[PDB]
Amino acid sequence: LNGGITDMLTELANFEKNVSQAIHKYNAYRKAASVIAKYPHKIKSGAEAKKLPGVGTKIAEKIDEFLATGKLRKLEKIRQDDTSSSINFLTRVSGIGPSAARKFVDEGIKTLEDLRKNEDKLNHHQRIGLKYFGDFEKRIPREEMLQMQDIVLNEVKKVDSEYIATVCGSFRRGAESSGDMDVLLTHPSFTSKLLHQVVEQLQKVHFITDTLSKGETKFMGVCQLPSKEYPHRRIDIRLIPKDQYYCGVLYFTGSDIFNKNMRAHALEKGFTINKYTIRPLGVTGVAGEPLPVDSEKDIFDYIQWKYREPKDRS
DNA sequence: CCGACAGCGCATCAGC
DNA sequence: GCTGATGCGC
DNA sequence: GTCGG
Ligand SMILES: [Cl-]
Ligand code: NA
Ligand code: NA
Repeated sequence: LNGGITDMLTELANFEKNVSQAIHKYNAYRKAASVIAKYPHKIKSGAEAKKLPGVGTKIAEKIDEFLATGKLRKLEKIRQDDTSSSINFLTRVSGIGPSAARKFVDEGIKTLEDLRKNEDKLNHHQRIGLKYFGDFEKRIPREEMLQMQDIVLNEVKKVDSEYIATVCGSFRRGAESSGDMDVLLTHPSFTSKLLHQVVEQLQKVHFITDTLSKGETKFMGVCQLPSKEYPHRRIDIRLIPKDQYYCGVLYFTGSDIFNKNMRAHALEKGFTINKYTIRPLGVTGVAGEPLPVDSEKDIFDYIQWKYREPKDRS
């Protein structure tokens, strides 16, 4: 219906984020692109789109130019600009943000090949990002996600049967494909080397292949199913305290729209929902001590809601 | 008119 | 050497 | 860039 418009807005969004370094303009374009994508009519004018929440004067004007000419002069110029397009492209490498991309392009390093012959200028993360550039941009079919879950749940329980691990994100919502694997981890001995032992076992059975970052609570790395040959995949593992675990599962399961609606409804019922804890608000707005949570349902019961299945959380 | 627009873990830099 | 800021991803 | 106090 409006794919030409949403691609335009998405392309504008990236350039604001990657080149202009205007993160708020980036989100504004994405928000507009998103609301337009859910609009069930073929937009005929900018004024029509202006009615939608997140679409203001400037975007309405851009849509008018797009509907009348089939293009955007501003975009056409940006696409042909060597500096801007190179900066924009380099940010696709995990570990290279707008700042690093700008530095590289300043030094004549503009392509994937330029990065390869300039390894000395790349940090550890960026080298991993360069190494698996293609693989990281691939989606992960649910069948592989299931096999990945099998390995993670098996090895985690092997380290200690008292661990609790949940694969969250879109996979838990029942998506047929995922961008990465997000694992939440907890243990009864952890409340408000547990993570290391789990990471160590997973790289012992050669599931985890690389490490982007690793601390006491958060691991970010690369993994691969055993074998053609499966592409390397992004995997994160978070160690969360037991009393904050199910607030974490709720949050990291999503979706974003669902979390917003649930947080808003929580306010009207007199509660505030964090990624960590759920707390009651006093008459003056003073938040009290965190409420005891032992499951996802408890959060819904606190704010008088029927437990929503992850499958229905859009 | 003009401030909010999420916030945090980890890696690594800038200053001392 | 340490502390705080910055970049990055999410 | 858009919304809203
Ligand atoms: Cl809190
Ligand atoms: Na609007
Ligand atoms: Na990047």
